[PDB]
Amino acid sequence: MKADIHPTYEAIEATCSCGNVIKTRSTLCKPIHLDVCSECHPFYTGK
Amino acid sequence: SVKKETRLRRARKARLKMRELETVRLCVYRSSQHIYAQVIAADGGKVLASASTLDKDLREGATGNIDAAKKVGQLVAERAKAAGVTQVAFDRSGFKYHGRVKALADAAREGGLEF
Amino acid sequence: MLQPKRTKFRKQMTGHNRGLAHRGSKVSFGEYALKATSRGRLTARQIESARRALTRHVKRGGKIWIRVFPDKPVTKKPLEVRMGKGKGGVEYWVAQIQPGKVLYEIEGVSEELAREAFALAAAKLPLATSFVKRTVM
Amino acid sequence: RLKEIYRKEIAPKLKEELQLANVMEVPRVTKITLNMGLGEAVGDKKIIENAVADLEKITGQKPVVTYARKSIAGFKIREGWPIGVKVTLRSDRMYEFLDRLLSISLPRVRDFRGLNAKSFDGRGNYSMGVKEQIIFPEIDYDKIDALRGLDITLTTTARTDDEGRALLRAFKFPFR
Amino acid sequence: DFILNAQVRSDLGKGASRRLRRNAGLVPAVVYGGDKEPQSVTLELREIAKLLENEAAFSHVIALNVGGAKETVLIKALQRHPAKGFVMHADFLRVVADHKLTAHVPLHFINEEVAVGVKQAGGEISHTISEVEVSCLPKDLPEFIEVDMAKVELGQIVHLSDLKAPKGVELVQLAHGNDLAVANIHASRV
Amino acid sequence: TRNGRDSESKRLGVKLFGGQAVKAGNILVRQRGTKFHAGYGVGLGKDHTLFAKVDGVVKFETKGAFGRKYVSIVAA
RNA sequence: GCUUGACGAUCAUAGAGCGUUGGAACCACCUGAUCCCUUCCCGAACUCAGAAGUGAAACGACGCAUCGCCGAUGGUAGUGUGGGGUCUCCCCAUGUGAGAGUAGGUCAUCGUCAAGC
RNA sequence: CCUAAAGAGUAACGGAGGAGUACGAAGGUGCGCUCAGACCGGUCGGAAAUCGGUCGCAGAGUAUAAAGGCAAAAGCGCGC
Ligand SMILES: [Mg+2]
Ligand SMILES: [Mg+2]
Ligand SMILES: [Mg+2]
Ligand SMILES: [Mg+2]
Ligand SMILES: [Mg+2]
Ligand SMILES: [Mg+2]
Ligand SMILES: [Mg+2]
Ligand SMILES: [Mg+2]
Ligand SMILES: [Mg+2]
Ligand SMILES: [Mg+2]
Ligand SMILES: [Mg+2]
Ligand SMILES: [Mg+2]
Ligand SMILES: [Mg+2]
Ligand SMILES: [Mg+2]
Ligand SMILES: [Mg+2]
Ligand SMILES: [Mg+2]
Ligand SMILES: [Mg+2]
Ligand SMILES: [Mg+2]
Ligand SMILES: [Zn+2]
Repeated sequence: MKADIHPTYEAIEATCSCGNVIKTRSTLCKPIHLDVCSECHPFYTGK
Repeated sequence: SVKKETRLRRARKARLKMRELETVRLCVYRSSQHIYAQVIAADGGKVLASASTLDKDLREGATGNIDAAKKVGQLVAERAKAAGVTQVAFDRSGFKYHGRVKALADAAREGGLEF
Repeated sequence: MLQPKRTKFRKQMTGHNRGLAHRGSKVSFGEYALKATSRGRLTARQIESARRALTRHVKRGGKIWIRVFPDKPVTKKPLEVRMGKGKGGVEYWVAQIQPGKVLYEIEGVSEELAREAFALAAAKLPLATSFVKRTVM
Repeated sequence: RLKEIYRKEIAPKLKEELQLANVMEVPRVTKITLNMGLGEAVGDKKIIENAVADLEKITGQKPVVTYARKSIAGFKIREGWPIGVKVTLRSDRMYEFLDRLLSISLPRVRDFRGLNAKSFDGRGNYSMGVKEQIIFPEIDYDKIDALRGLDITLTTTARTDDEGRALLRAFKFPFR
Repeated sequence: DFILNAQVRSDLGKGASRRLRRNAGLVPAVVYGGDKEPQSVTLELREIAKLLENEAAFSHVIALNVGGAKETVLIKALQRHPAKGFVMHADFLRVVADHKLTAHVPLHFINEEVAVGVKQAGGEISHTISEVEVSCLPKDLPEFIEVDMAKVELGQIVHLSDLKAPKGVELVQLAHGNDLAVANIHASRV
Repeated sequence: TRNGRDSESKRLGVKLFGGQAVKAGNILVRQRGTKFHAGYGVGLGKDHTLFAKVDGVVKFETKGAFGRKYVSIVAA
């Protein structure tokens, strides 16, 4: 895993506008706000 | 598969060069669990001496690391002179001369037989 | 007439015509055939002349094959030209014929109609021919 | 992220669902190559330095630019000029990227109720063509440039398309 | 019927064979097969050429009488003069009751006149092949294979799979995944 | 005519045949490419010339994979 | 002698294809990337530290001629020497003798060393 | 290259093509790797760009004509 050429890879903060919060690594360093997530979409459920 | 047959194709040039030169070869086989060393006479046919981790004096549990290879390298040097052979050529058998193979060669140099 | 669409080389050496035709001596497609019994060479104008004289006599059904192809170019030196100064230009195309080669084949007609029609064709060819029938071996 | 779930329920349930006698022949996702063919920048070639950075942000792993294998001058190219950029992901980096593209942003583009299941090859490798790259986080709409159709490809230890689909039937994939 | 007389031949080579054909009216021949050492024989030219006029001369078993010894034999191959057309050589395959022999068998086209493609459509009949290669035990080797063209229309192709062979007879070429065409009906030339 | 050209011949081929006695430095084959390959006791020049490095006799053997033709020197 | 590894002999009668089977050891897949070493990115490959799991894949062993590959006997073609003809081509005496095809074979045979009985 | 007659050589105002250069790396060495093409799936290209998989065995390549060669590749890349 070659170093000193790749950026920081932190875990950030993923928060949805529907109230869903998931922890997953990314390259943002700041909390984000999701207008839509997996648990607030019809197509997965099938409406 | 592909891993082994790429290694055998990688080792061809050195082996044919040593048969052109008509010399004594030290061939090394490395596996994930053990390591092997042989002294093939001059033309691939006869084996003069050999040593490995499978002999009933090194089956202790750690046979796939560096210091395991250093023990067998010192051992093959002892058996080589018992057969009255020196001035050999090192065959890495397609493996990289970096790790367990490299430590094997150094013990042979320390053991007395000169490349 | 008949000639290759294109060739690797424009000219050829004269060569020699020896041996018998062990290959091409069977009736492979039709029921009756015209077979050469002497050696010579057909000039692709005798092949076309003998084909038209052969298909005209049938005029009602029947399938006809040609087993000879003229693929050998021959040169000719023009009149009032000395010897040398390079090889001549190609004038016509010819096919080498050895004894025992099948020239034409036909099926779908009676034995007598084929025998009459191959007689007309053989009168346009500069070599001896014969009439044969298809056999298993 | 997603490794913790694979060998807990996906691995044993597919062991029995496909009637696989041994353990290891269960289908498994091997690698993800993202890549994108920059058909443009042939006479311009001044977007490669930003495209590599654009693909940098959504991965966290440095990409490699590709070159022209042959000439075919009809497209005004020959060998030597860069045409494309690729990224390879394995082990934890590929899974932790997958969930972000599985459903953190994938439903968040415009449309579609899912992904078609007929775009498989004869062995079970799945590739998705995407018409846009603003889908992903880590890039804001203002600073982006002329948009590019970034691609996605999945490579699995599947012997056939249905086994690949069955493994992709799990992981909550938008299929139909 | 199918009986030949032959004598043992002990002089071999190009010169000896040419003197047989030129000065004695004989034909060199060979019998091999079964489980025996091959044997070289010689036989009359006017005797072999008389039997060859029979239609079932190659799909029939023949009683070969060499000296006084009688053995059962099938005609395998036949060398002919390329120009004059007479037989120069022939080789003979020994026949064993339980062993598959591979032979050429002629075809027979029946009721060609009542063909649907002929009377109504006015099309010609063309025989692409006139013999087929079979393989079977000697006890069920047919003298011919019969193919009918009653239910054949214009433009229709007859293949090897279409025709049916007697019981215990196999078509060789069909086994190798190659059903070459046998006959067809096509439009008139003019 | 526009054809009357040709180059001078090069006198290639086998110089010493199988069984002949050889000395070190003797030229055995003159070649374009390697129709024959250098066996034991035989060297190769930059124009693929085969020459004898030791004394003995020529052997000529077709062995190995690739069906190559080898020229070697053996002790009489 | 039976099984597995390493190195050779010989280069398809030894290859390919299809099927059955091998984990006690050996080998292979396998776990992780801290430490040597690495990716024109990726522990994919190379490398290191291993002992949870499997023989799935790979490899080996064993069966089958469908393909591939070998391949007679006899005849034919050509041909050195001497002599003839109807001499662009052939024939005779003597010596030599293919290629193709046919009957039919082939799922190899060995050597050195080290580990399990 | 053929003529040129299976060692070498061999003529014609015989049949066909090239040369009068290039390269400080296109040389040396160590290490590492295999092409063309086909098919399937995949965003603007769609027959052909980059990509993933299977087959493929040299039908690619070789600075430049043709012939003879090329797996220890003589083909391709990198450090010194
Ligand atoms: Mg190399
Ligand atoms: Mg002349
Ligand atoms: Mg011929
Ligand atoms: Mg003679
Ligand atoms: Mg000239
Ligand atoms: Mg000359
Ligand atoms: Mg010359
Ligand atoms: Mg040198
Ligand atoms: Mg013979
Ligand atoms: Mg032969
Ligand atoms: Mg053959
Ligand atoms: Mg010569
Ligand atoms: Mg000569
Ligand atoms: Mg002169
Ligand atoms: Mg000039
Ligand atoms: Mg070069
Ligand atoms: Mg060439
Ligand atoms: Mg190699
Ligand atoms: Zn939500």
